[PDB]
Amino acid sequence: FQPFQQFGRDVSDFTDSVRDPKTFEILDISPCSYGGVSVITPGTNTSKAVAVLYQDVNCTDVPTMIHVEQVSSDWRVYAFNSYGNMFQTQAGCLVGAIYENTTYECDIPIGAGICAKFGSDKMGQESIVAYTMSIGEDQSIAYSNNI
Amino acid sequence: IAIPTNFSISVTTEVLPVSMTKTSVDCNMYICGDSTECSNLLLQYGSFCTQLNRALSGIAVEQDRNTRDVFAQTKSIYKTPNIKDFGGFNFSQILPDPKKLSYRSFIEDLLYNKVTLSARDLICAQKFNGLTVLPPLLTDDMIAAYTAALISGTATAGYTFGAGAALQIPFAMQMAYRFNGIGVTQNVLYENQKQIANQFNNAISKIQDSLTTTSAALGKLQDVINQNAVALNTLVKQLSSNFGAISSVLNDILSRLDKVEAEVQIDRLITGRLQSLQTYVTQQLIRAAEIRASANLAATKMSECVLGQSKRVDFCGKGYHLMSFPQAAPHGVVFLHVTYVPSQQQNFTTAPAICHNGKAYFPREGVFVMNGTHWFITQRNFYSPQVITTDNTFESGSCDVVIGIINNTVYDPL
Amino acid sequence: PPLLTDDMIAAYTAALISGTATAGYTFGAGAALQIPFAMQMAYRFNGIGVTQNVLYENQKQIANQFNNAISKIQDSLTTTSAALGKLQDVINQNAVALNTLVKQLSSNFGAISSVLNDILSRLDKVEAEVQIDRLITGRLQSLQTYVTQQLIRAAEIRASANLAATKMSECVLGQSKRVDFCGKGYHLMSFPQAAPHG
Amino acid sequence: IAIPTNFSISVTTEVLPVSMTKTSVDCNMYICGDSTECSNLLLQYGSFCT
Ligand SMILES: *[C@@H]1O[C@H](CO)[C@@H](O)[C@H](O)[C@H]1NC(C)=O
Ligand SMILES: *[C@@H]1O[C@H](CO)[C@@H](O)[C@H](O)[C@H]1NC(C)=O
Ligand SMILES: *[C@@H]1O[C@H](CO)[C@@H](O)[C@H](O)[C@H]1NC(C)=O
Ligand SMILES: *[C@@H]1O[C@H](CO)[C@@H](O)[C@H](O)[C@H]1NC(C)=O
Ligand SMILES: *[C@@H]1O[C@H](CO)[C@@H](O)[C@H](O)[C@H]1NC(C)=O
Ligand SMILES: *[C@@H]1O[C@H](CO)[C@@H](O)[C@H](O)[C@H]1NC(C)=O
Ligand SMILES: *[C@@H]1O[C@H](CO)[C@@H](O)[C@H](O)[C@H]1NC(C)=O
Ligand SMILES: *[C@@H]1O[C@H](CO)[C@@H](O)[C@H](O)[C@H]1NC(C)=O
Ligand SMILES: *[C@@H]1O[C@H](CO)[C@@H](O)[C@H](O)[C@H]1NC(C)=O
Ligand SMILES: *[C@@H]1O[C@H](CO)[C@@H](O)[C@H](O)[C@H]1NC(C)=O
Repeated sequence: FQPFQQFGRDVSDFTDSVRDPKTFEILDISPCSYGGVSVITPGTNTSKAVAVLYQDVNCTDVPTMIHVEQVSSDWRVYAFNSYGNMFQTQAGCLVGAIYENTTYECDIPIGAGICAKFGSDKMGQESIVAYTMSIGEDQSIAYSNNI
Repeated sequence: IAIPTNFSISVTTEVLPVSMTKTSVDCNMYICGDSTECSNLLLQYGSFCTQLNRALSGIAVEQDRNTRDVFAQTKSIYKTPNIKDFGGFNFSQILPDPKKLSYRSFIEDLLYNKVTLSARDLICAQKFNGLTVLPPLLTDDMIAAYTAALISGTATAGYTFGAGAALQIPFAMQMAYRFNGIGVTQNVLYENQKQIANQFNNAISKIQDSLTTTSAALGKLQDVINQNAVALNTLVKQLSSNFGAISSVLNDILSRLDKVEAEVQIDRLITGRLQSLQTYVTQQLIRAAEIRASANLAATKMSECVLGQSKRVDFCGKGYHLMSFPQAAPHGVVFLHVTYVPSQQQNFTTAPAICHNGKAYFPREGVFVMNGTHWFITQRNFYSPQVITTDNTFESGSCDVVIGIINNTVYDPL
Repeated sequence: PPLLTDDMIAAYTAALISGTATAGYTFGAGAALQIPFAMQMAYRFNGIGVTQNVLYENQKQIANQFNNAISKIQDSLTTTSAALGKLQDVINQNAVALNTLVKQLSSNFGAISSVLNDILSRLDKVEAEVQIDRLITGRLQSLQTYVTQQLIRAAEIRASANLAATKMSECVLGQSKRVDFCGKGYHLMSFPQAAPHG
Repeated sequence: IAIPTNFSISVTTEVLPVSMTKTSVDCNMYICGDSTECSNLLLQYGSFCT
């Protein structure tokens, strides 16, 4: 800052920094809930089970950007890797859904070639799974000069 | 009359946008900066923001629908053959390489970095005010796989795999069928196959020089990227407007005035920011309509020129259309149209009909052309003179009244 | 003013007409190739499906019927004044939209007057603000509505111009086999004529 | 079956618009005019006119 600067503004004209009046140090201000959060569900008539997708953050520091120390009690199970359900995607990560290797037809689009659906053939009958969508199947037609 | 005696093979390249970027907005972060006494005032305005969210969600769904409609045409991907012995035609430049570092062909690699998708950065200012960008559903690897399955499958199975099952056919016989579909016989192919292959191989290679050194050939596809960035940058700068209030910051108003005098100046900021959001949604809808029209044109071009041979004049290329090759591009598609154009010409004297011994004779699929000594018959698109027989002509009527008829004999094989 | 004056558009149409007749349709796909007009018409008749026999035996009848079918357009255009309404409403809409925008300046928008001079000469600087902001917002809204309607009309005209461009590309310098794309019966040839804004 | 024995040649006229008139506007003389007291006030509304 300048020697007489007291607060710093942004291009959209809001304070993102301030100088503490007692101890002359600089502090940053950011919104305490910024960034998108998406909830993936089947129908409410179907059994209630949701998955939470964080948009553009890594998922080794979800509790940093969600402030788990003051969030509600039922939100802590969607911000930790106690169960094997937190896996990282290209469009963020999914909490509450298990990954599958077999490709299917897309049901609930998520992004970056990853979809979701209710139920599985693995036992799991109420948990929702996440998979990579399929674009068809291999055919491998053969070429010859006189056929 | 003028009839060509030679021809050349050219490759034409055009681009057209297919989809644009998907965006999302949050009113409770844009209109108010985490002010619990601004959310209550915003709540008494109705369901404008649900309308904006539904409009933006519809645009985002339509953007994925466009790229699903354009590229997904076969629903059965074909494995790329390791050999490229297609009768002398080199398909290595438009097909993905074996043991490839990047999962796409060389031409779409060369045009991927030709366009650019991209500390007081504007991205953090957009993120702090609820402006986010959603990734597309189909990644570029699947689009490259779709284009590769179209290419390997157009070359090794003809155009018939787009209407029914795939039929195996040699490449040269397909070339003869397409040449016959132009109007010229399947004679200039088999007698000049090496010339056709050698001219096609460097007509393909000239696209590398036409795309690498020369710029501004993908400006239509760069403007789509630029417009979203300009519209998002001009929206975050409207937050620094008074709109008739004492300040552009809600914290300056709320800390300096009591609660009763606060609404009369908060309302002006709320109305101005709502008007800015209305405007942004309006040009987003209009641009989405234009992109939808362009994507429909790209889809019908994909259907009619890659999966078949089109007889419509100047729909895919300049001259007589033979085939097309699709190439993946960021937010668009690139078409490589192979056409047939005649090059040289030579003057000739022609006649409408020939009266042999009182009966007129008219040609079929050709014209009457003499070379200086006697008369022949030849096709219009290539100078291939043939002797006039009774099979090349048909008797019809009398020769007493035909404008410009001449006297000549007709060969009888008996 | 437009960049292309009407003389240059007329020159473009004349260069299309002289070149469609003396060189066939092949001038647009490659170089121009010379061909007599009777042989070109016989080739087009063969492209319809009828053999190239009914032309050479009836050429005078074809010419005589073409020459007065063309001349009937003189009576079809000179008397009737409803064929170019699609070309006249485009002219009318811009004039109506420009005239209705200049008449919005005579509205109060909740202020004491529609004139800035009446407000500024009767009120001090502190309370002229709240009554000039209403006029500013009303005039800004009046401009924004006009811009949005102009954008929508521009999209419509762009679609119509794309249709005109593909019709010119497929029917003037080519013969189209699509049903009812150019005419009613079996298409033989087309001739473009320049028009104001169309 | 029915087969024609004669034919006629017709000329069809169809019209369609290509372009409209180009227009331009100036905010500073539409919203205010020559009043400099409200030019500064229009300056506080942002970049709508751009
Ligand atoms: C203000 O007073 C506090 C209390 O002792 C002290 O810690 C701080 O250093 C002071 N700041 C000054 C003198 O700038
Ligand atoms: C849930 O779905 C079942 C099966 O269609 C239906 O019978 C039931 O009525 C639904 N529940 C409600 C509350 O409508
Ligand atoms: C997320 O993790 C990846 C790999 O661990 C790293 O490359 C990237 O920089 C990380 N992003 C952030 C925002 O920390
Ligand atoms: C699924 O794929 C992953 C990654 O390729 C692999 O580690 C795993 O063994 C596979 N099978 C199962 C059942 O997860
Ligand atoms: C036709 O043009 C090609 C390319 O210039 C040339 O190689 C060939 O010899 C030409 N044909 C004749 C008959 O001259
Ligand atoms: C095809 O083009 C590549 C490009 O370098 C070349 O190496 C190759 O020899 C050409 N021919 C074949 C049959 O691959
Ligand atoms: C054909 O004749 C025209 C004039 O009648 C002439 O301009 C043209 O050059 C001639 N073509 C050739 C190939 O000599
Ligand atoms: C015309 O063709 C005939 C038959 O091929 C040939 O004998 C004659 O020399 C040719 N004349 C010219 C001028 O090319
Ligand atoms: C063709 O021959 C007939 C008689 O054999 C003659 O009357 C007629 O004039 C000739 N036509 C031409 C064009 O020389
Ligand atoms: C066909 O119609 C034209 C125009 O009415 C007429 O002149 C001609 O005689 C008709 N043909 C026959 C065979 O009647």
